Amino acid sequence: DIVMTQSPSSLAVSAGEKVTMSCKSSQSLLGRGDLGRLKKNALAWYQQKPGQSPRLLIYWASTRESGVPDRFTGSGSGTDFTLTISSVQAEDLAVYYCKQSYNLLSFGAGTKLELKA
Amino acid sequence: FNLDVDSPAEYSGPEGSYFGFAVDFFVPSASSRMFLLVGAPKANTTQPGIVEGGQVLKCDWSSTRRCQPIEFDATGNRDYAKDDPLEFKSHQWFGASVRSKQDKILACAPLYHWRTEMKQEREPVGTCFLQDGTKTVEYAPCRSQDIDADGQGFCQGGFSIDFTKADRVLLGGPGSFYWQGQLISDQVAEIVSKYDPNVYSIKYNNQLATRTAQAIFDDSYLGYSVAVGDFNGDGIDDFVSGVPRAARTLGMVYIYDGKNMSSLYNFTGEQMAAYFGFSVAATDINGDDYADVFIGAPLFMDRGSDGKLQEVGQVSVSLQRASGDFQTTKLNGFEVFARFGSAIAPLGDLDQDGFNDIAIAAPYGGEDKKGIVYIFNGRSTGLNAVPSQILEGQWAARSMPPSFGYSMKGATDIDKNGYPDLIVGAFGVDRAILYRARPVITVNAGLEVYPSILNQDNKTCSLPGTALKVSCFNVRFCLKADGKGVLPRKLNFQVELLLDKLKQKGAIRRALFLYSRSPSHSKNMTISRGGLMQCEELIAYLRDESEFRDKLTPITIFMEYRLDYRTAADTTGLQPILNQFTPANISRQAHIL
Amino acid sequence: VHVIIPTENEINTQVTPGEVSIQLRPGAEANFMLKVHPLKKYPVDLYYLVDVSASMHNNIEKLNSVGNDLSRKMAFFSRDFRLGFGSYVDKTVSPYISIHPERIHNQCSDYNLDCMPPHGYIHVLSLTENITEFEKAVHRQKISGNIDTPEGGFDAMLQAAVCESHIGWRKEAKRLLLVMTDQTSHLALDSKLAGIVVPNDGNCHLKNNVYVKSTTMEHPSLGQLSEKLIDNNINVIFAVQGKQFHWYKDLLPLLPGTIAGEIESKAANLNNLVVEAYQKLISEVKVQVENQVQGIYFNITAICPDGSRKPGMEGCRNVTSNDEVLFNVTVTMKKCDNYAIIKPIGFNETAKIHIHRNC
Amino acid sequence: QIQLVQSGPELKKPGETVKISCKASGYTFTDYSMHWVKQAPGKGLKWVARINTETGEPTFADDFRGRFAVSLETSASTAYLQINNLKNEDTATYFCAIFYYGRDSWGQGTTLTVS
Ligand SMILES: *[C@@H]1O[C@H](CO)[C@@H](O[C@@H]2O[C@H](CO)[C@@H](O[C@@H]3O[C@H](CO[C@H]4O[C@H](CO)[C@@H](O)[C@H](O)[C@@H]4O)[C@@H](O)[C@H](O[C@H]4O[C@H](CO)[C@@H](O)[C@H](O)[C@@H]4O[C@H]4O[C@H](CO)[C@@H](O)[C@H](O)[C@@H]4O)[C@@H]3O)[C@H](O)[C@H]2NC(C)=O)[C@H](O)[C@H]1NC(C)=O
Ligand SMILES: *[C@@H]1O[C@H](CO)[C@@H](O[C@@H]2O[C@H](CO)[C@@H](O)[C@H](O)[C@H]2NC(C)=O)[C@H](O)[C@H]1NC(C)=O
Ligand SMILES: *[C@@H]1O[C@H](CO)[C@@H](O[C@@H]2O[C@H](CO)[C@@H](O)[C@H](O)[C@H]2NC(C)=O)[C@H](O)[C@H]1NC(C)=O
Ligand SMILES: *[C@@H]1O[C@H](CO)[C@@H](O[C@@H]2O[C@H](CO)[C@@H](O)[C@H](O)[C@H]2NC(C)=O)[C@H](O)[C@H]1NC(C)=O
Ligand SMILES: *[C@@H]1O[C@H](CO)[C@@H](O[C@@H]2O[C@H](CO)[C@@H](O)[C@H](O)[C@H]2NC(C)=O)[C@H](O)[C@H]1NC(C)=O
Ligand SMILES: *[C@@H]1O[C@H](CO)[C@@H](O)[C@H](O)[C@H]1NC(C)=O
Ligand SMILES: *[C@@H]1O[C@H](CO)[C@@H](O)[C@H](O)[C@H]1NC(C)=O
Ligand SMILES: *[C@@H]1O[C@H](CO)[C@@H](O)[C@H](O)[C@H]1NC(C)=O
Ligand SMILES: [Ca+2]
Ligand SMILES: [Ca+2]
Ligand SMILES: [Ca+2]
Ligand SMILES: [Ca+2]
Ligand SMILES: [Ca+2]
Ligand SMILES: [Mg+2]
Repeated sequence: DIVMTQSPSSLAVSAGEKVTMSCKSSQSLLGRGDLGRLKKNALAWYQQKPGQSPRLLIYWASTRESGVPDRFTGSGSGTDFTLTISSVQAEDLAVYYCKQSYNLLSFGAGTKLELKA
Repeated sequence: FNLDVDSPAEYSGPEGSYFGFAVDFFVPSASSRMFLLVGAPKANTTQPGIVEGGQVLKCDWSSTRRCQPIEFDATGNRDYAKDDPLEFKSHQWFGASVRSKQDKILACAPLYHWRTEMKQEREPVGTCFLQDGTKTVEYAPCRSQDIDADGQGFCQGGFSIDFTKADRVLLGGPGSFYWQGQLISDQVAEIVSKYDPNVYSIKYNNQLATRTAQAIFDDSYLGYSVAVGDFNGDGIDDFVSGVPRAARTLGMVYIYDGKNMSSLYNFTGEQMAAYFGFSVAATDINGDDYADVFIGAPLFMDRGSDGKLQEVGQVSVSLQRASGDFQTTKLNGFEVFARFGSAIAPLGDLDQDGFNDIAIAAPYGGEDKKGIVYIFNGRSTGLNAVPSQILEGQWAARSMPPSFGYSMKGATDIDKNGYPDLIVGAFGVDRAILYRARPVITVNAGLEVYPSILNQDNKTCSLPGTALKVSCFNVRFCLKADGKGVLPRKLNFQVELLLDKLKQKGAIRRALFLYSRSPSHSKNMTISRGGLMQCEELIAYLRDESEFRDKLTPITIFMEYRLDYRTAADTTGLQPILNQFTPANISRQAHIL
Repeated sequence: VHVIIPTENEINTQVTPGEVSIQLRPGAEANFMLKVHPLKKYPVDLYYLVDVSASMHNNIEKLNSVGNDLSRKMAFFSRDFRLGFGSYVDKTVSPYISIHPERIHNQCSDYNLDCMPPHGYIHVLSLTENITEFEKAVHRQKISGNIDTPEGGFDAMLQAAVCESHIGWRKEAKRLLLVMTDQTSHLALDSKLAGIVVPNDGNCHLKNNVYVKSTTMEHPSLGQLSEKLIDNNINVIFAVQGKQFHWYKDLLPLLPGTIAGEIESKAANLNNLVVEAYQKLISEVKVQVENQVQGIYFNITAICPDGSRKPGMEGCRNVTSNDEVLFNVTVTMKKCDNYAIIKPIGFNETAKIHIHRNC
Repeated sequence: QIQLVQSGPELKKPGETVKISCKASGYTFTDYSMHWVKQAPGKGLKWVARINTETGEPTFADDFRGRFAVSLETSASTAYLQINNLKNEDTATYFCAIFYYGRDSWGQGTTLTVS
């Protein structure tokens, strides 16, 4: 059972800005795969709009899911991962969750984006 | 040419054990008798709970032909915690690789797995058992805290082993660091002294090893095959290591300094997927006091006249020169898909000609893919590319080719005759076959004509019966012979002398021996080896000017000799052979005036 | 000494004469011209042999766009286009895979995605005219994994090429074997590490579409691989995404009849690779002779439409429709002691020559 | 197109048992596990359990034990989450999902309220 810490829980953004949020883990999420040194990170990001089921954006902390706009970039390694949204849109006002799958599956707290006014 | 392949000693093990997979010799400093070491990696042991654990057997030679297991390990799997096994010896392939230095026997199990302390898993780390004196210890240089694929967890230490004349053991562990491979070498004294059966991870102080590098070297399998010899003139045997997938699977052979592991040489193959470096060996093959390098590449494809690729197998040979440079030549195999070069086994100076000789296997060649072993003699110019003797497997495949020649070891004299012998495995049929070298006889064969100047006018002696005068000349010949090892003092030779035989049958022969009026004579000769030349003289004469085709021709005086091969044997029935690099057919010319 | 060219009804459309009979005496030579004339609008059998180890996940998902789009493009190069499908990973033995009871259950450390059990080679879809079945075979394909990066590509290829009755290769077709990967393959002697020292016999070993000798027999050599691919008239196309492409490219000289190209990092050219590879293969015409006749030697030179000459297996390039390539075949006898086969590589038709000796 | 169809809202009393279903379509149901995730009304997501339809064997989170059971009805490509002895803290939306990276899916969620 791996603990995920996600922050900040309340993120102020404005359309066109670069928006960042982070997730940290109690242990390394890096496992052994089909590549020698290029190990995959067992971490994915989801976007959940109010009243909706969540959608997958990023998996293995890098690769984007088909249909995901090229402004959602995930990166990181070990125990420290981030998500950056380039030119954030007013349509990206959703709660973002990070989920680890190194062993027992679990989710982070959730980061809510709201517009600056 | 002198190996006795007519009466070899045949040994066998349990069906399916792959008996004969790996072979070596056991020669204690003071046993007065030698044993063979024959591995059987899939043998069913008596150990409590181990299936196909593998074993090594000590085989006798004098008297009967029987093999018995060596108790390197007489227990089962040790526990780490209650109901939690530490190690998995099942299918460990113990006996897959065996080497011995006089009394010291090193036998490895490359597929041995263990859990590591941190968490449960099954890592193929590999272990070896080293026996000396009356004590046996476990050696496992990769069974440490550097675990997983980026460590030594997948090392398979003991995959390929050899010994250093400095009393060190060289272990190739091709799986280290994502299969980059690692060489680890340590001292026998450290391995035996620093041993504690309650310790899984043991540190040694005089250990040398290679190191991990960039990902571009992944999947190279360094330490796939190892060998030793002096390649820098420091008096210290260095480390030769095959790396079959190196350099974009061209394959490479590396030579590391045996004192500090600094790299000395890099041999690179030319053809992709020829698997250059499959098997490596080193020996002085030309009498230059420098170790020479022999590298197999069993999958090499040789292009024909239309560019068609024939998979035959290739062996690269290079001589070491004093300047530090190598002189490289190439030897190709003879049969398609036989995988020539799969095993290089120096024989030492098997034919006692002053140069070391080498046996090169081609395990899937010959009729029914029984397997072939080619013996190539040495010489001052390097290995002779032309084989002098060819050995073949004597068993049919039962489920797989006998793979005769898969593993071989030479340069050990078992029958004590001065001529080193050769053990060849054929594991596909669970057999091992020992060939012994025959003594070699070099013969000094003289032939002279007195006078060489002969004619129809100079009548000098009379014939028997009717005293007709003829032109006479004497033909002399003589023989001396010896060997370098144990040979019968009395050699039995057959010699035949012919006069003017070098012409079309039906033609008149001009020169006859006067005692019988015949152009031919043979004699039974007994010659003491190392003694005086035994000579004989016959008087020959020319036909007179009434019985001829011509008057002025050359006269060929021809001498042929051979061994009896009935009384020519030692106490075990081993017969000597005449040196096959010398003629036993010689001649002289006399001239008619 | 003579050459007999049969005037009997021929049973070949591309290679003629498909039968030649000659009479030799020691020191004699004889020759003839062999015609090779490629067809347009072939029946084409395309089999997808896909690497399904974990790193291929992001390329496999793009095969779902291949069925209908490729079928449309091939409409201008072929008359009857069929698709098939299968997959491979590696030999299911230590050290290539984990053998721990808990890890083998999931076959990966990723607990989000369900990895399928590892396997050597599995046939999934027989070659068929049904495009929908191809897309479905791909759509439900799960990803697997292993520990070692190199894959059992050559082993899977041999089975795909040899097991004709299971794959459904047509004789009346251009047989294309497409190998999709990003990593290099294992070699015949690599298997020693797993304790496999038993040679690959080159036979077919499928049961319920599953290769069952994968854990007892070693990988095939390149020599064995090219022999079987040519013998079964299969044109191999390699599609490689990584830098490993160059590894495959430089093995092409060792694998006659084989072509290779690159997969883009976005895998946006999967269909373009197949179509372009097909178009290049159809324009390359070369022959080889299988000569089992002792004492007899062959010397074959390609005579090209542009006036050039290319000896042996070099063949001619840029061959089109209504375009013949002539092969000059000379047979020379060195000694007295059967038949030989001369065939274009990658073609279904061959010419058999019977060589008699009057001694 | 992969779809997941869940049952509608449930109004339960304390101590009662609720069976929350999820019907799968558009794919080979028996080849993928199905995951259940709890979304408390105003909190983030918490993973509850997975059922591997290949074998029928469930796995649960360390916290979500005892009161939670998961079972299958493969004959209709569906799965059930059964929550026993419902407590007020069990009020949440329960989602079923497929987590294969290249073929995921979430259902609409079932709303469960406990008196
Ligand atoms: C036979 O052929 C073999 C090759 O198959 C050849 O051995 C190789 O030698 C080269 C050096 O020539 C090794 O490459 C590196 O060498 C440096 C030595 O430092 C000097 O040279 C570098 C330039 O390469 C200069 O910049 C430097 O100032 C010095 O002059 C080592 O320091 C390298 O070590 C790296 O790997 C270590 C792993 O433990 C790391 O700890 C270390 O920090 C280095 O990592 C680097 O790369 C990382 C990315 O992968 C990066 O993150 C790090 O920050 C850092 O930049 C390295 O050894 C090469 O590895 C050798 N290969 C093998 C297989 O041994 C033999 O010499 C040749 N023999 C003969 C007789 O011809
Ligand atoms: C070593 O012993 C094992 C165990 O008996 C042998 O393997 C068995 O072979 C029988 C057929 O004769 C099978 O029915 C069993 O299922 C096999 N068991 C296992 C665990 O594989 C094995 O052949 C023996 N090997 C040798 C060299 O004697
Ligand atoms: C090509 O394959 C598809 C897929 O199997 C066939 O379409 C199916 O037809 C059956 C009836 O036999 C229906 O029950 C399925 O629901 C259909 N599936 C789909 C996805 O439409 C199609 O009939 C086949 N066509 C030919 C000519 O063989
Ligand atoms: C080699 O392939 C060609 C092309 O598929 C075959 O030629 C066709 O054979 C079918 C069946 O008899 C005919 O209906 C077609 O009209 C033929 N095509 C042409 C262009 O004539 C040929 O028969 C195959 N030959 C062998 C020996 O397999
Ligand atoms: C095929 O090759 C033969 C030679 O093997 C060619 O015939 C020779 O032609 C040259 C003139 O260029 C003569 O000097 C030789 O004496 C001929 N030899 C024989 C055996 O006839 C033949 O022309 C070639 N055919 C084609 C189409 O190129
Ligand atoms: C190894 O020893 C030799 C002795 O001749 C020396 O020249 C070389 O520099 C040494 N290498 C290292 C790495 O110490
Ligand atoms: C084939 O013919 C060419 C052209 O005369 C010649 O150069 C080549 O050596 C010949 N090859 C053989 C194998 O006879
Ligand atoms: C040769 O091939 C090229 C394509 O690479 C093509 O454009 C050209 O027309 C061809 N030439 C002939 C004579 O067919
Ligand atoms: Ca040295
Ligand atoms: Ca030398
Ligand atoms: Ca010699
Ligand atoms: Ca001897
Ligand atoms: Ca692999
Ligand atoms: Mg892979």
